[PDB]
Amino acid sequence: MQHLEAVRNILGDVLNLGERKHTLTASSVLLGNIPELDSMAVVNVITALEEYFDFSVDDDEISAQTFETLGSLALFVEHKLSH
Repeated sequence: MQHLEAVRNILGDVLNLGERKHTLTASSVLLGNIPELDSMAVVNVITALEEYFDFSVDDDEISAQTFETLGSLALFVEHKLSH
């Protein structure tokens, strides 16, 4: 993936992993693996994705299953800007 880097950078800022964002890969988990990935915190990272990639993820494709792994976010945003 391309965008996995900028996604983990975003979550490493918002959820404040700092360096821990940079030791996890695409096939690595976010929801459950990150202790900071919580209720208003998922809202916050979605908003941040919209900002940096200058797009909007559709409501009917944003799920808990979207934040399962870094590769999931990377794939979704790479489908958006391509389609």
